[PDB]
Amino acid sequence: MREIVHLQAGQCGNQIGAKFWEVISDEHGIDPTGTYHGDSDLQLERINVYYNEATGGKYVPRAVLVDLEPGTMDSVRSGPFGQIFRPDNFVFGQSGAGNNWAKGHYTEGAELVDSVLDVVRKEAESCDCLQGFQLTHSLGGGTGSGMGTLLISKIREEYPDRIMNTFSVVPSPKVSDTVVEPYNATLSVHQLVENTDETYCIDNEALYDICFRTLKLTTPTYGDLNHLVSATMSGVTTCLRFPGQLNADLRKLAVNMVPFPRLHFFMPGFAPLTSRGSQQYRALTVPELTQQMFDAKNMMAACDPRHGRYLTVAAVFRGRMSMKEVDEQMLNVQNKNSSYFVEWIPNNVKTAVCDIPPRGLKMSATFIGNSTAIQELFKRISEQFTAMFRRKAFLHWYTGEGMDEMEFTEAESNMNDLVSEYQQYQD
Amino acid sequence: MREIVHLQAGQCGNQIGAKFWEVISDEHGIDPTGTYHGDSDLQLERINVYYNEATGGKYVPRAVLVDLEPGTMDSVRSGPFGQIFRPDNFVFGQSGAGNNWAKGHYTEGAELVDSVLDVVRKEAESCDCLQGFQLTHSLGGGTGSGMGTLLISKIREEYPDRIMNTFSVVPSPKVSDTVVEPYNATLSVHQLVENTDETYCIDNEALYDICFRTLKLTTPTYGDLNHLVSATMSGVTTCLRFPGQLNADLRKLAVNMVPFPRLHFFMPGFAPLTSRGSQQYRALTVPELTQQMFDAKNMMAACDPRHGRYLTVAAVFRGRMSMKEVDEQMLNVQNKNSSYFVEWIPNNVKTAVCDIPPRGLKMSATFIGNSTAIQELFKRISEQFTAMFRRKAFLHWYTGEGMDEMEFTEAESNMNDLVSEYQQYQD
Amino acid sequence: LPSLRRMDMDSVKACLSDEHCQSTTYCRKDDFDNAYFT
Amino acid sequence: IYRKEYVPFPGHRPDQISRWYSKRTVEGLPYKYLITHHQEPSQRYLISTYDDHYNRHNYHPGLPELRTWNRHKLLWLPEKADFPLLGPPTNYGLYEQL
Amino acid sequence: NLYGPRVRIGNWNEDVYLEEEIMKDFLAKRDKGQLLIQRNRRLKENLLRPMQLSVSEDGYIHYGDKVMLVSPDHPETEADLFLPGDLSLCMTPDCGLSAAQTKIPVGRNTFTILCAAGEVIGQVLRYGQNFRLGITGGFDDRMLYLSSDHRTLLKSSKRSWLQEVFLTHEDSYLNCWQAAFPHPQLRLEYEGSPVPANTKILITHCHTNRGLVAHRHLFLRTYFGQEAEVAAHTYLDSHRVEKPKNHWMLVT
Amino acid sequence: MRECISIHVGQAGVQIGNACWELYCLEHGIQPDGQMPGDDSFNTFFSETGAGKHVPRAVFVDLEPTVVDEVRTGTYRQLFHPEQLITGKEDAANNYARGHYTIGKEIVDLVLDRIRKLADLCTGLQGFLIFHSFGGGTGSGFASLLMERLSVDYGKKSKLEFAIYPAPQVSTAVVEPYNSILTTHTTLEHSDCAFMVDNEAIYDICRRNLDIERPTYTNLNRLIGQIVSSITASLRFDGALNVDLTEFQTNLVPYPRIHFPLATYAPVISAEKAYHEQLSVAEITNACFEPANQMVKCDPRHGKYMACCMLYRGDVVPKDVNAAIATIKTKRTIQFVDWCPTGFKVGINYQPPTVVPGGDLAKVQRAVCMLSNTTAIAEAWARLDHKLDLMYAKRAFVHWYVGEGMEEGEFSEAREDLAALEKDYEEVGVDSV
Amino acid sequence: MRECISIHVGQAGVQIGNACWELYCLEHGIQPDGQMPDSFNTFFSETGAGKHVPRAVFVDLEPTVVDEVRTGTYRQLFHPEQLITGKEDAANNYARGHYTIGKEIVDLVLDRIRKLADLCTGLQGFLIFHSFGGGTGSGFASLLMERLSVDYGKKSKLEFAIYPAPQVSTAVVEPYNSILTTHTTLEHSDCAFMVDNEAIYDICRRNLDIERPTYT
Ligand SMILES: Nc1nc2c(ncn2[C@@H]2O[C@H](COP(=O)(O)OP(=O)(O)OP(=O)(O)O)[C@@H](O)[C@H]2O)c(=O)[nH]1
Ligand SMILES: Nc1nc2c(ncn2[C@@H]2O[C@H](COP(=O)(O)OP(=O)(O)OP(=O)(O)O)[C@@H](O)[C@H]2O)c(=O)[nH]1
Ligand SMILES: Nc1nc2c(ncn2[C@@H]2O[C@H](COP(=O)(O)OP(=O)(O)O)[C@@H](O)[C@H]2O)c(=O)[nH]1
Ligand SMILES: Nc1nc2c(ncn2[C@@H]2O[C@H](COP(=O)(O)OP(=O)(O)O)[C@@H](O)[C@H]2O)c(=O)[nH]1
Ligand SMILES: [Mg+2]
Ligand SMILES: [Mg+2]
Repeated sequence: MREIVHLQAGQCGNQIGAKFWEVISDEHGIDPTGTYHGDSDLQLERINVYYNEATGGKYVPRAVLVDLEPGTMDSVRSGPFGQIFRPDNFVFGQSGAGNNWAKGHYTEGAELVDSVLDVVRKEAESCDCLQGFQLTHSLGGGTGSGMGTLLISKIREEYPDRIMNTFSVVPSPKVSDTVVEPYNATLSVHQLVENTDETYCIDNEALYDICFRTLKLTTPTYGDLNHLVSATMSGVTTCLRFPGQLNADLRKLAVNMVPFPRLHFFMPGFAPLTSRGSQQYRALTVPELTQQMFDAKNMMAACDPRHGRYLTVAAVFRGRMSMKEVDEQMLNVQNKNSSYFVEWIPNNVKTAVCDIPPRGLKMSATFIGNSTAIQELFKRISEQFTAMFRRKAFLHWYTGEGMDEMEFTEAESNMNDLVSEYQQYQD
Repeated sequence: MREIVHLQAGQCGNQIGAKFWEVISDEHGIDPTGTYHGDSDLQLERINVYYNEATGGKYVPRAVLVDLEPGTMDSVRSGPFGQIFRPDNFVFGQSGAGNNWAKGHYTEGAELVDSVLDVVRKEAESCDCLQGFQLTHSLGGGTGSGMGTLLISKIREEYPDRIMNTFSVVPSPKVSDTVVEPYNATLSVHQLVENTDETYCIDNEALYDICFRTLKLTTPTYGDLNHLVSATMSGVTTCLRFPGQLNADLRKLAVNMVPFPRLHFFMPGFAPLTSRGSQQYRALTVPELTQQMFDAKNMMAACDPRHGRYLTVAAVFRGRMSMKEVDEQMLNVQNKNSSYFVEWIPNNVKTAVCDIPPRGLKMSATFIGNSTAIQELFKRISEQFTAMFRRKAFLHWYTGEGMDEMEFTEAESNMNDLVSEYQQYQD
Repeated sequence: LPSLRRMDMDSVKACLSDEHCQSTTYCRKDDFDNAYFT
Repeated sequence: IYRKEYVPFPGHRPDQISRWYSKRTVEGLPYKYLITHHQEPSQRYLISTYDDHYNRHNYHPGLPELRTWNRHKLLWLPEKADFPLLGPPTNYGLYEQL
Repeated sequence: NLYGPRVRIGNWNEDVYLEEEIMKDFLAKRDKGQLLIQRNRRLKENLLRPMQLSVSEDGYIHYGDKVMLVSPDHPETEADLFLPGDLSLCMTPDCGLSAAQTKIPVGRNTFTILCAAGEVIGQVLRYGQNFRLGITGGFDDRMLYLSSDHRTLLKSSKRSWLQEVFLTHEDSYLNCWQAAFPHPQLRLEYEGSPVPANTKILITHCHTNRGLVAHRHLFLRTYFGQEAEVAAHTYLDSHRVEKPKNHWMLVT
Repeated sequence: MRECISIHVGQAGVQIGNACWELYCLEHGIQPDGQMPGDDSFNTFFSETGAGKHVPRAVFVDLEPTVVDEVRTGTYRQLFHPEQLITGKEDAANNYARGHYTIGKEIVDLVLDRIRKLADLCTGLQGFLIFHSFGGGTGSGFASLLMERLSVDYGKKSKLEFAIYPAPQVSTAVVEPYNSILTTHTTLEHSDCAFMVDNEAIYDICRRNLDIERPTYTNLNRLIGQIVSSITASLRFDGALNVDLTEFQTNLVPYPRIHFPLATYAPVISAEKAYHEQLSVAEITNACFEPANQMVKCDPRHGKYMACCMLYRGDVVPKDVNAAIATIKTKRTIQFVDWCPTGFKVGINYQPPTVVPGGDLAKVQRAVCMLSNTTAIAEAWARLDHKLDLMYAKRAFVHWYVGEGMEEGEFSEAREDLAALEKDYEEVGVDSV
Repeated sequence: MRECISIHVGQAGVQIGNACWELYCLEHGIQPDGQMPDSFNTFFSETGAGKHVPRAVFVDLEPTVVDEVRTGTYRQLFHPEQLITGKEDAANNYARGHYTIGKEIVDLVLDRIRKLADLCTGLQGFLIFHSFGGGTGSGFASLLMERLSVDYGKKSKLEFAIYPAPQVSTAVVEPYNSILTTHTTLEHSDCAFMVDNEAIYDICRRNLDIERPTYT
């Protein structure tokens, strides 16, 4: 009996999780007033994983919403499912961060984490058997990347046996949106390396490529990008909530996907994605799901896996299919281009099958990939870091709060050795 | 034929008796209007043990209900069998006892005995051959512990050769609902040992443990514990009313059970109790009732029998059954673990078989056991007393009501020597 | 229903919980009763 | 302040029904749902052993007159004291007499 | 964290077992049609069945007309608690009598004027002539009767302690009533006269000489709610005239 | 038929009794005009007339002619008896001497007569409820005279208090330590139990729990009325474990001079957040022991608990109460005295608390009120000790007191009795071995 | 006289036992609820209520499949107490299911196994249904085998274990468990029949004309 505590840091994490609860409340058939009015009684089998019970049978999510500004709280309380959230879970500061890891991590961020943990600890202690923690945040900012990492490095010692899950928005390759985002990204992922069992890297430029090429949506607002992130966000914790042929919770996807504890940076992917003008021309067969999830154009990370080697691969399927087609397809896509998988590990594909598809799809699939292509994402952040740091530019906004050169050198050294150990274990 | 006079003292005694008379009226086929709707003459031959025959074929119980506050007696009169009781047998005062043994024994509980004793003499002078008296109360209050013990003393003074039975609900060790509970328990035990022939010890938390771990109820309340206590109580007078192959009335359960007159404190038990899940998948036989009747977790008193030693043991079986395995099983349970039976008495198990089981059951059995592990239940009461009496805590609510300071010392010394008397028979 | 920024505006003024949007609303109980979705 | 706060409230009847639920949940389950095992009638087991073994002469019109040996249970199964005619209750006319 | 009765958490299987078997018992009781909602609905619908009182073609009431026993509205205030008014005599299954705040023929309200001596049906009722009041019982065409007896230490009224009135199946002179004119000096002249139908008259028990009285200050709380209590006591004013509460009207 | 007579003394008394009797009228079907349109035993607080009109069995007494008189021209002007609202022409004006010796004995005859006319109708009169404040003149002077007369005239009967203790660092007056200490000098020998409440503790729990700022006195009188209603709930309704007024007295105070338990209310939640929480018995009991949700500004971790009288309310099950208590007893941050092994009293009532429209609490389903006496109240008496020590060495504000009947020498006796009370509180909280 | 007790361990064991006991109920005259409208004594034991309860023990750490059995079409046939269920999963780890999470439920399953042997007179077999690649069937089955060899001795226990296949593979850490449980069990069992799923895929799709078979 397993339960997940979901954490939301900053503007990006607040919007992403406010969309996630929108996609979960209709999977479990929950009204905006909190009442359950779903289709089948299978939805109330494992509602405990994401929902508490209020008076009168209402269901409220087990989510903690944090920031240092009340503007995003005003945005998420004015959304569709704003009144289902717990009002005591809206913890906010009076002054913002504004793209500073130092003030979001040391002084203003640390002035709020006591009030955050006074709710998080109560929620975890009310749980009967809590299984893991979930965090939605962005590394390129100041309130998510600082206060979320401080929360990660404060709950890890309190609950050292649980599962840390992170939903990180890594900076995009082609176009940036903050000039100090290499600094915050490097510091955030330096904290992320040693206090997290698995991270799920998401890039917005790859999502633009998906929403323009695959879905033919030529005005991709942030709502559809949040759709895409949130769909694979719910497609990974599906065997907990619904029965199937082969089940897999977050710990089962941990053991088969992180061999060595510093190599736990993945890339996601959601299989059934077709444009409205290509709907009737696409057969709904399990081979087509396998083709679309295993192409490099359905990756939320801006990394081509042609260069690197897939160490281990996860694939969780929803809907009604035979195990023979899933097994045959995945064994044969391993066997055809066997030069893109490591030969030291004999078999690399993890299989899980759940019996309930999302509401409206015949069947679905979800890709998680450990590869030696994520270190390429870390290289360019390292080059931007050393380019910005060798001239000591944009640095006086950090050392005026408590930083020094030693943390920056330690973080750069950590990314250098992480790239080195990613390279050592490809060949 | 041998009539039994029922006495109820206090809220706990009134509710237990209210739940007891409905079981007795169920097994004798009496409807809430008082008439007979059963279908055997076995339910009509010895109905005069508990019921008098009123006009028009209706039966009124031979019970006296005694209380000092009218709150719970309104609920008794709103019981499902509330109209079968005689209105003249309802004796109740207007001022409460205030959880005080002293005022409920001398001040507020002694001017109301002039009517209770008149009622008791009235309904015990119409019976042909009176066997004895039956009392249910709680030692941790002010009505049952205070007034009930005075009732016991006066009844023993006026009827010296009858049988005085007592189902006392002693204070539980872990959970308690009254601070001055040890004072009342200490002042009631001393008057219990001077005027009772048999006394059954029932602990509320042992009943809760039975309901939680055997019946597997998620919400066990006071009615279920009252049902268990009443099912035990009806299983000790079964040979009075129904025939059998080996009869045993209350006196046969005395002479075979108390060797020394100060040792008349038992711990009861009920054999066929199971949850609703496993109720259809078990078979009622002798080796299933005797396996869990001697079990440590099926006792109504919170004393582990593996600590102590069984002095002498009683088991009254009901329903159509064989006489060989009822001897074979209780010889094997005596010879396998011979360290828990004292050795200066060769046989220790008393066997009685009736052939009319309780309604809804094929067969059932009742356990009466005198052990040296019952002194654990008095050592902690004496420890709490000597922790409280040495500081004169809450003593002006006892001293100012007409009690001397030496009564506490005399009662505590009497119970301490009762405890030390049980210690001689263990090693 | 009241926005958080409005709640802070109302907290800046000294409203004695009878003009505040915390404890008072213009919708009556019938507005809450028929506020379902199915 | 008094005439603004202490205003009469029209159409405010009290809650007189949740206390019924609170009393009924502490009354407890009836005896059918706690001790009755095999959904059993209140007419079945009302037979004396004397009345079965002498009055009806071990009647039971469903046992074989000769017992038979089994392969699984290594006893001659049909036990004439184990299947004791859970049938007509013991009557002799005390009901009609009374 | 405690959840609700649809989700598999903690102990759930035993609650499912108990819920399913309680459902089975309730469904068996429903199919047999012995639920107390169903028994109460049938008893209520028997009690409230629409009856048709008989019209009076000549303005008088005869023997065998289905009639009513209503109490006129009085403005007098003996006591400061009061049932509003226009009370009709009704049978209450506590057999039981009570005055009720209704004025439509509902089946528990309609009485049939029966004969005591050798009087054929259709013969006009007269002042000082004995008659019996009959009502239909539950699930049977057996006539109950309005009857009263002397007041003992064991048989009296419910909330007042005066002479009782009940319904019974026994036929005797406890069964009889007679109608009297309310005006006391015009009583002996108005003896052989026929009774006009809807007129304020006085009804006395022939064996006890006590008039029917509906106590308006004694409220009887039944399933229909807030009815009065009727007994048999002859009240008088200081001018040797009966109270307004003793009077009764026969509605066609 | 087990009725209680309420006595409200002073401005605090009438302003608390307004909210109390409004909640009493709301929890039954009582209209403000006294008219009613199974277990509702309202006869313990409302009498009955021939017209079904229910009048409260309470007296509203105050020496100032404003607050009681303004009750007579409001919503509830038809509810109270006209002669049960005693008012005076000249107030005490922050003077224990004035309301105890000059205005007291001169008006006490009418109050005693009205209590006697209320008491002859009683059949099973259980006790008296006295509402007053320590810092006032009427509520400290005339209340204690009422104590003296009630005790000499009724003898062995319960007398329960809901007294407003002075807040430790904030206050509305300056001569209030004099009045408070002088009235405690004559309360200890003539009281039975004194449930203690403050004002600034209720300010803190209004700020941090109901999420309101700037509350008025009615906004605290609602909570005080909730506490009073839950305390006397078991006498008007039924329950599994009913607790009357005598159980507050025979199960809470170990010695006849320790009668000061602190009060607190557990589910203090606002209507914008109430329906998002699971208000079960575990978190309604753990919140009742917290150092921030008490009606007296004092930290119970400074002292040791003597007895706890938990009164429960609503759809509560006794197994949950026992589990919640067993959770409490395993906490080492919360201590008990060694001579009290059990240390708890549990009362269960079925009727959930009725909400008042226009209030600030919600339609909750469960409620807990606690009454616990703790050695940490000796910290509260030390501040009044030091304040009278500061104000009495210079003989400030004494010429007002000695000109109204009393002498200089009674401040000395009040000082001696409070020093003795501090000695008793210090001596109780020690060990035996 | 020849009663057998089946021990289904893991998701593979429970899903095998569902089909196995469907076949057993079909072979004899056993209704899906357990009623019968005398060869069944080696698999089914009668009670006093007329039911034919199975002589099987269903265990799994992760509750979902046993919960599915509890709410399936065979709910009234199985005892509520032969379905032993933990809270945490096995997480594809031999270490967890053998040392940390597997040693707090071994007492109840051993008590149920000892309880099952009381109604039987001629027990001579134990059947173990588990998988070598998972966590429950590799960790918890091994420790149960050690305890069964300790407290019963010479009763023959035979295992029908699902082995890894050369081409198909569900998991990655599967060779570790497949070596470890066959190192532990090797001295504590009597006969071990091996099965791999690719073989039965081949058998179904050649010997029959069936295409895309499932696990059932
Ligand atoms: N918490 C709270 N405190 C109150 C309330 N009403 C009065 N008080 C306090 O009680 C103290 C005593 O004031 P009063 O009751 O007016 O004094 P009094 O009884 O009128 O005596 P005099 O002023 O001399 O007439 C004040 O200082 C207030 O702090 C109330 O409604 N709630
Ligand atoms: N033939 C067959 N094999 C199965 C079936 N179900 C599961 N398996 C095999 O079981 C293996 C993994 O399941 P488990 O051994 O139960 O792994 P686990 O960690 O113990 O999973 P849980 O038992 O749920 O805790 C897979 O490699 C499958 O090959 C089935 O129904 N039929
Ligand atoms: N996909 C996605 N990205 C977002 C969303 N909101 C913000 N971002 C990204 O967040 C980055 C800026 O981070 P920001 O939230 O302003 O920093 P923070 O406020 O300190 O957490 C930009 O590069 C955006 O692409 C969203 O709803 N969806
Ligand atoms: N088992 C059981 N215990 C009860 C019942 N009624 C009360 N008690 C327990 O008895 C203890 C004290 O009972 P009390 O109220 O003092 O009875 P009193 O002597 O009549 O006042 C409480 O802790 C209750 O838990 C009952 O009907 N059954
Ligand atoms: Mg004043
Ligand atoms: Mg599982």
